[PDB]
Amino acid sequence: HEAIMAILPECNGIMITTRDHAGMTPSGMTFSTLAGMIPGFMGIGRTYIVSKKFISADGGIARIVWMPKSLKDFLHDEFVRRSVEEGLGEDFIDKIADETIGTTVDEILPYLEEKGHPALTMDPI
Amino acid sequence: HEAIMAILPECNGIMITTRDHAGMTPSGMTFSTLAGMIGTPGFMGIGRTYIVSKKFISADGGIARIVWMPKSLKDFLHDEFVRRSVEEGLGEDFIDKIADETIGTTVDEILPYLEEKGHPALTMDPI
Repeated sequence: HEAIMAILPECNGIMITTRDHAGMTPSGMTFSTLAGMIPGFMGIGRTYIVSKKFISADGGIARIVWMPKSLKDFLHDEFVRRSVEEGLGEDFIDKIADETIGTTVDEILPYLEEKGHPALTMDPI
Repeated sequence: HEAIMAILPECNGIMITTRDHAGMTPSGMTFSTLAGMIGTPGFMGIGRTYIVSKKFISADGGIARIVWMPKSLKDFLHDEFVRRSVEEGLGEDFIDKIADETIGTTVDEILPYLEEKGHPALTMDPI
């Protein structure tokens, strides 16, 4: 798998990481530890994130609270368009934390709270 | 439940936290968040004195798996826990090889401490 999603229940959202990102993630694990493990975790294609159908019952992209920065750049223009389609705004992608904000829940929560990230007040995940 | 255990795959070990401890834990969750979930695999609600029983997760290696607990749980269990350490071949000072919130509340913060101290979970078989 190219990418792995993990639920972050404290953020009411998900994180995603990729095979090329060697860094720690807010799940407490690297892509590699996540890959070894695979229930709240799922292997996916990178392009699945910007598909119409992406975790729709959970609110789709509005649930995403962290991705590596290189995943943001890869998806950038599609992701901005989808944000606009879903009513989230062109700048939703900057509401999503990444490794420049931090790699742990402790470090990203305040950012997410400060940016008003919609996951924080959506139905529980 | 008095306490919740959670697996920390990256440390090859478990953490435990308690009903009364408000802080973030290296699972990326607080106790209430953890409680809300197990009302899940890799999480288990337990009594605190289970930790010092003879059978404490024996197939997983018992107390040797624990890499993080809050300082207040260490104080509550201290004498019992030190005695069990000695019985398990881990030394009286095992308890100080375990991280707590003075060392960090995240995997990133505790890993180098556990590595510096030679915490045995890191070299045991996979959890």
